[PDB]
Amino acid sequence: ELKETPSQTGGPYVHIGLLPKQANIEVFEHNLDNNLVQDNTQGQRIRLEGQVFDGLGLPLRDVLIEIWQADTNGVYPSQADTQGKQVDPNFLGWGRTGADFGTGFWSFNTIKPGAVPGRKGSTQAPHISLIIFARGINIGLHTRVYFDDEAEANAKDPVLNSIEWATRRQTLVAKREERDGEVVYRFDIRIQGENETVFFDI
Amino acid sequence: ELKETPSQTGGPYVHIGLLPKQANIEVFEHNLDNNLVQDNTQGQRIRLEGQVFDGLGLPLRDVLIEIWQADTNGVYPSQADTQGKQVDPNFLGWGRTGADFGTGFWSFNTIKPGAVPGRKGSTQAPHISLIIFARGINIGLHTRVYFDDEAEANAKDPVLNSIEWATRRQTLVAKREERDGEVVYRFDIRIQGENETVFFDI
Amino acid sequence: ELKETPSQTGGPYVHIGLLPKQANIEVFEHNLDNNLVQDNTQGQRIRLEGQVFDGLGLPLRDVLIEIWQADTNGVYPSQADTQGKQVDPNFLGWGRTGADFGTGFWSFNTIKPGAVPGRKGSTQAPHISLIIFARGINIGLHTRVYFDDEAEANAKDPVLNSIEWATRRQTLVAKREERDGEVVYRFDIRIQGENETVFFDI
Amino acid sequence: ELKETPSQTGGPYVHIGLLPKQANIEVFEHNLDNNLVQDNTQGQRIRLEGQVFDGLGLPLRDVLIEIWQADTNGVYPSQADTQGKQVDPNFLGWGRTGADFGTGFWSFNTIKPGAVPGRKGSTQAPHISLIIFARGINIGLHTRVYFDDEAEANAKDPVLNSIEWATRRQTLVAKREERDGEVVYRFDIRIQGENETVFFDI
Amino acid sequence: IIWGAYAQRNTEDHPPAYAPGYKTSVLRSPKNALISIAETLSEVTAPHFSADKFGPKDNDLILNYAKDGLPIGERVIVHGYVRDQFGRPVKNALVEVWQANASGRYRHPNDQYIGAMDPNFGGCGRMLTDDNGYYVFRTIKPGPYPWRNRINEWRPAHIHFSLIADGWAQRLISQFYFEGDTLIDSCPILKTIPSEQQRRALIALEDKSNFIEADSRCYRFDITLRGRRATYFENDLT
Amino acid sequence: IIWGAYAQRNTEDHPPAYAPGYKTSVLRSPKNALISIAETLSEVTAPHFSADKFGPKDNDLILNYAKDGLPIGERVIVHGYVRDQFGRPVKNALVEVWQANASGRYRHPNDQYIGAMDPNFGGCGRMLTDDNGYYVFRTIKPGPYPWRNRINEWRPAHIHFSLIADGWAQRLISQFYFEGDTLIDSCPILKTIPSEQQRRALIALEDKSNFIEADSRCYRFDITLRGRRATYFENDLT
Amino acid sequence: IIWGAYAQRNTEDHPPAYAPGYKTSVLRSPKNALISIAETLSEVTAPHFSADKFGPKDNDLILNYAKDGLPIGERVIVHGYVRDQFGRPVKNALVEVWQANASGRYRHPNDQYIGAMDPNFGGCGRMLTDDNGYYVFRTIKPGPYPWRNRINEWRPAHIHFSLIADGWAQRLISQFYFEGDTLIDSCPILKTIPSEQQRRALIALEDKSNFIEADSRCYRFDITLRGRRATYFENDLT
Amino acid sequence: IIWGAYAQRNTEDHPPAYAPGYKTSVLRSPKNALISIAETLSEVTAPHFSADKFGPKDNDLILNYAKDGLPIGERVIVHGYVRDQFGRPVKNALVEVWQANASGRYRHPNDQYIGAMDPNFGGCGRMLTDDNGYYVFRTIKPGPYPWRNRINEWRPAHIHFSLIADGWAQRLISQFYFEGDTLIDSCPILKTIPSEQQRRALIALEDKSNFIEADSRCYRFDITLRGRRATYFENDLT
Ligand SMILES: [Fe+3]
Ligand SMILES: [Fe+3]
Ligand SMILES: [Fe+3]
Ligand SMILES: [Fe+3]
Repeated sequence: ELKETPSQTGGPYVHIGLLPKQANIEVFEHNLDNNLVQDNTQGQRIRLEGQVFDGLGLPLRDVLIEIWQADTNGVYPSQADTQGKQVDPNFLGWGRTGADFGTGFWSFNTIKPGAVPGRKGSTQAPHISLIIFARGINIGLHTRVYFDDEAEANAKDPVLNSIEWATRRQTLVAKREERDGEVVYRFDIRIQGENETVFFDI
Repeated sequence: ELKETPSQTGGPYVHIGLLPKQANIEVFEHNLDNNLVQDNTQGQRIRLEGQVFDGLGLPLRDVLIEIWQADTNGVYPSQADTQGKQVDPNFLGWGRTGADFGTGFWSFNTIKPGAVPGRKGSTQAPHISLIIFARGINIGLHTRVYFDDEAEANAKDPVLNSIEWATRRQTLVAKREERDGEVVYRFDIRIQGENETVFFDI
Repeated sequence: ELKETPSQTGGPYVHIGLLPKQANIEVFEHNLDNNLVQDNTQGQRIRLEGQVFDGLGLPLRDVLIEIWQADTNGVYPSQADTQGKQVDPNFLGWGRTGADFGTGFWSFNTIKPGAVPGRKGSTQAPHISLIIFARGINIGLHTRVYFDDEAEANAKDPVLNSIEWATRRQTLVAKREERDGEVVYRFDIRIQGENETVFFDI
Repeated sequence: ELKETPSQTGGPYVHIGLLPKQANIEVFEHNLDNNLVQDNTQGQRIRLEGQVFDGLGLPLRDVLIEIWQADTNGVYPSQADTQGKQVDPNFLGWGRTGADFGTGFWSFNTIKPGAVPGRKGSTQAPHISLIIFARGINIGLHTRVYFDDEAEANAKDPVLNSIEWATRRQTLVAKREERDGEVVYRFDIRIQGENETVFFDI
Repeated sequence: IIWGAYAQRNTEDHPPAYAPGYKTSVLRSPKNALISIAETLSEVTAPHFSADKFGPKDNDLILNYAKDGLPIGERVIVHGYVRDQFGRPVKNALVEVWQANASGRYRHPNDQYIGAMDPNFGGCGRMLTDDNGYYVFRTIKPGPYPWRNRINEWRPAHIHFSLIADGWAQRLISQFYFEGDTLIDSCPILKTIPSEQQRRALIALEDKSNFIEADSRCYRFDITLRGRRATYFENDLT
Repeated sequence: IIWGAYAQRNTEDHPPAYAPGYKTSVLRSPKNALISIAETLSEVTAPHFSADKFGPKDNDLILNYAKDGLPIGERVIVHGYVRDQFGRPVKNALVEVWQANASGRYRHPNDQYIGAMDPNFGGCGRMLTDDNGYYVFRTIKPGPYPWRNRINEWRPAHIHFSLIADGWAQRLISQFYFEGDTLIDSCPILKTIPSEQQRRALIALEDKSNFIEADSRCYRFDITLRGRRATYFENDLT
Repeated sequence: IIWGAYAQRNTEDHPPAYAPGYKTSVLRSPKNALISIAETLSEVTAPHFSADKFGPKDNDLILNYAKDGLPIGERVIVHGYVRDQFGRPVKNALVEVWQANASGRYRHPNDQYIGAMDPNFGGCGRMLTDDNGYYVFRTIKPGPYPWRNRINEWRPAHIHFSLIADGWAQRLISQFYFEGDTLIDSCPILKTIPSEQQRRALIALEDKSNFIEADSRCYRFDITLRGRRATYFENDLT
Repeated sequence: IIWGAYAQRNTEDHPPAYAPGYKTSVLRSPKNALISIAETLSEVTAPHFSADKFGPKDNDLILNYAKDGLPIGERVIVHGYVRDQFGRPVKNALVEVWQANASGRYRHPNDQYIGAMDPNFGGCGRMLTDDNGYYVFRTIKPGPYPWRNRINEWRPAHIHFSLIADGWAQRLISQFYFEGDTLIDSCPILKTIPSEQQRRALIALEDKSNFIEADSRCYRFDITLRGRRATYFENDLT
């Protein structure tokens, strides 16, 4: 048996390799980005946005974020999904973005995911899996984003209920807003300190 | 010379072995508990109660607490007490309790201890020695409970005066209340954080 | 190159795993046993029976025996048989039995095997290969059973003729009897001592 | 923990030290011998006699034998006997003898022992514990002598029944004879070979 | 002989309070250093428990909760000596133990592991050491216990124990393990102890000569408590 | 490829028949040397068993005999590969196993040990290796078993196994043990094997990465059978 | 084959979050312990990227940004295999890399080092592993990079890399170094990894036989991701 | 304290019965294995001998047979302790010894060696151990003894000894040798013991500080007998 290759920080220039357009580098014809909605993608369009804060309460302006989620019917566009259901064919389920260098705001255009089966016949509440990389972070930090308008489903979610400190569950719930008829969920991440966001070992 | 056996946490099921009735196990005819008052015990009856909080401000619902104290005349019911005075014969001086699984409240029924000699001719203020064991605590945490109505004696206590940060001395003073004519001292313990309770290496 | 896994005794409870019905254990729907004759099996039906004796002349009442043999035309029901002839399709060629716990008698219901090719164009006399496992036996003991009514074939058998002590060849010849019109061959095995049965390293 | 001192043979001159009179040496006023009957000893007087044979069937003429047994009521004259019953006060329970240098016959004058409790509420049949030392024997050989007129008790004896080869149990049964009105039990010991006497690891 | 104070606890011989690999310790460990005090009568005294109130099976975990039959599992005797750091026997100390059953299942309301419960096993016992500091109890060897620290964490088989002896300063709760268990090298709880020699002090040793034929195996485990110094000059305790 | 005979069994890699420290072997061992023969079709063939006749729980000792509940004891998975001495996989070989329960008690009429019987455990299983020579079964870890060789003899925890593979010459019955068991060094049965390296070949290894969280531990144990040589010149087998 | 969960990440094989010698980690590390969860479909799935959308020079850092001429610096090929912890190849995984130029200068708005920029070098590439888990890219060896941790801190020459493979749980970003660089022993970032053997797992090895005469040198670097266990009994994932 | 059975004899710590290099053992060794039994009162009891019946010179081999003068040879005192395997003293055990004279000649009818007989030496003694398990006797150091095993076999100087102690199971006869004798390494009788450490346990050590000036040398030799276990649960002996 082999040991996993050890993690190292992404460093402050993580955008050269993962978002070259943000570093002003045009080498690729096709670039990966933060827009998961294609014209024929099914589902409710939402914008997910927020900032990431350090232990002094200041935003990280060099953080890189990725999300992974299921389609509108709760099916992942992955060969490892075993549900036997057809996935939306116009959905990658993944995106990557970087915080703005001046403000620290980050955003994704995506679709609100459908509920996905949990272990042993349970049902998970709708959620997006998110990972954060940046200078100072030695291993990507994993968290999940749930939605405040899915109160009933959240109350029954296996993962949220497995956090024994009930007060910390709320750090994983994004707040629904409606800017111009666009549905926006605000999700701020606090890496350290008061109201520190829950991070998982997955 | 030998080294002391190293400590290990009591773990979350510490009640199976130390308070089997709280775990619903009836193996012993005589059980140890939190009532130190026998019918003929001398002294003022008091109830000592409180909660233990973790670093998030949440109560520990799996903590086990024990107390050790002198009788009403400040004599310990121990062969190692060298005062040459007779101890109350109907007093064990020790008790054990567990926090309630749902609320975290713990309590003891005991007697208010008399003052005990300190080192080098000094006099200690009335106090109860307390130890805390629980999941997450690697070595039992020792503290003492003094009483707020013993202002004069506390001001002169050798141990309280040996804490150089004066502001922390107050964490060891229980507050006297009178519920139904019963005298109750409330003593909350904060293991970590703001207003953290003083713990001793004895 | 690897070394063969070393042998260890089967121990006295070898029936739990190899003949669970003899140990009174019903876990399997289909069980392996000592009857090699199916309704359509071709050939002369015979019963092979006997006892196994230790060095004091006492029967082993905890011995497990297996046999391996060819069909009536001398073809093994094995993919490794290279004769190019069709084997009887209703014949496993193998069976397992245990001695009776009280008497030590063991038995198999089978068919008298046809002659099988020997090395270098020779012909072996009809025989059944037998192995014995038991408490006290560190490695399964291999032997062969020939038949006393096949005098001519035995006289020419390559394996019997390779035993240089001629007197020991007779220990491998079973005696034909006729109980009720049933043909029975009696084969007693003497593990140690006078008239010790020949055992092979195969 | 320490290991037992390893055994070594007694050698051919074992009588110099254990039966000096047999070697013609008068150094001790009081000598140990083969007569366990004192004038007031209680019980039926018997003579136990026999020979010890080697693997060629020849008697050992240099063997030393000792016996250890209970009194007539089955109580050992030992502080380790826990029966709470009074032992015959005129009984040592032990004796030592050597085979005759010319013939190999050995003998003891003793009393027929009463039955002794076995483990877990059982009852042992009357028996004498015997040990043999000699040139060629690296560790004293332990055996027991039972009596043929105690058929019923022998049938129920825990130790005899623990010998799984039933045929060997008879090697431990002495034969009662009546020479001149004297009761004699003949017990021959065969160290090796056919009808080898059972020896125990006690 | 006039007794003085217990020798100082050697903090390097014990786990620290904050041990990040044992996750639950992160929020249950003081941020401030412990305040060391000079001992008084409060610290050098302790309660006395009477032998008369102990039941006959209090130290027999195989029978003290058996109802319809015997518990299932490996029959073992555990024995040893309790002494102080200067090698003196600790007499009449109260020793309490608790453990899981043969499946690694605890009889506790908060334990949901799938390993089977044993209706004839309780899992707790107690006893007083004798005048030589000797103790002996019998039990069923506990099975290893999976738990959530990292997701696939497994405790080696272990028995929890607690001692209340002569001085309150000697109060101690710990756990002991069984010689040869391969999980001992992976346990984050055992790894909170900083030194290898102290981790080995918690391993009970197979005691072959004390096995009882066709009945029970035996493990030997000695415990060392803090010890008192004697005073020959000024007596400042009082 | 034309196959020739199996390579000779290396007698120095196996216990001898007469092994005085294992008492029962004294009267059950031949006085004469074994007679070695050159192999024929009889020795190079073996039966075939069909996958269709195996039940769904034949390799699950935890459930194949459970009636009212689950057996008590340590939940473990055992897996590994069966290969021949030249490293080739042994496909579709019949592997049968049997063992005691968690108390060290066998469900056998002749076992009177006092360790408790488990009404939900049978103790036998079987399976066929796959095309890669892989096998997997699940069971309860057996407890050590006292027996009468010397009066206080104790077997280390062990599982008995048997293989019927491609050639009758490969027929083998043995036993495997569990990494770290201290009784392994004292066992007279394991000591009949003359070499230390062969004694180690019977020890199943803890396989931590394959443990199933909050469920079962896992041990890895590979088995090597005799292997056939290929023929490139005269074919004398027939 | 029915797949179960990925094996647990071994936290002792990775740097801790809080590593004071790497200053930026002090305010960007959680105070709370990570909460371990049992895996679901969310953790065992991951996206698929199509080979059709990759350009012909995406893995050729020497030419993918060259305008007027070739970049200045040492021409090197880097190749290797990506496998999971059980040794199975990781097929079609997305591998992205980025690095400084030959001067140790990054083409990034926030890099003000005085080492010269190279107008013909971009510093990023990507590729998909093949069916054997093999990847190959060509680039200019990066120069060491001074940075402000302590005032005179210098990173050894290194290439940053990222993998998105079969399961989200395998997601990994790290950096690899070049055999023999003396700065490797002084780097505070490499020193966040606790064990020497894991620090060595990030060093690419000179592969002399694969150098291309009068053209390019070659380094070999293999990567190991977490691996999935197979399920043979209950399937609880769903 | 309730005593249980003696611990099992460790057969590997003793010579086997059949030891071909000691020729006489070939026809005087059982072919069958010994049958081990569980102990009863018969095995745990033993006789008591009274101190009153011992003469004043029973432990003085120099004077107990002297008639006209003192025996010729080396004056030596031998002393030591008899304990059980758990280190407890063996009180009032009967210790008997016998040996050859200074010429290596035994006063026995069957000894025809040419070494001279000593009219003032007998060669046997006895004593009871005291409450500390101590014994002391004085004698003439015996000379080595040629004998017919192979034609030129020679025993190292040795003293034969026998113990009857508390339990019949402790019954033991052995021989001890003298530090430095070169014949110890060649003796087939000493070589029946399988382990080197056990062969050394029979060598008496020169005890220089206990030599008596202008009179006698001194050797120290301790003996270990089997020991009893204590019972704390069921008492099955009866
Ligand atoms: Fe960099
Ligand atoms: Fe525990
Ligand atoms: Fe077995
Ligand atoms: Fe001698």
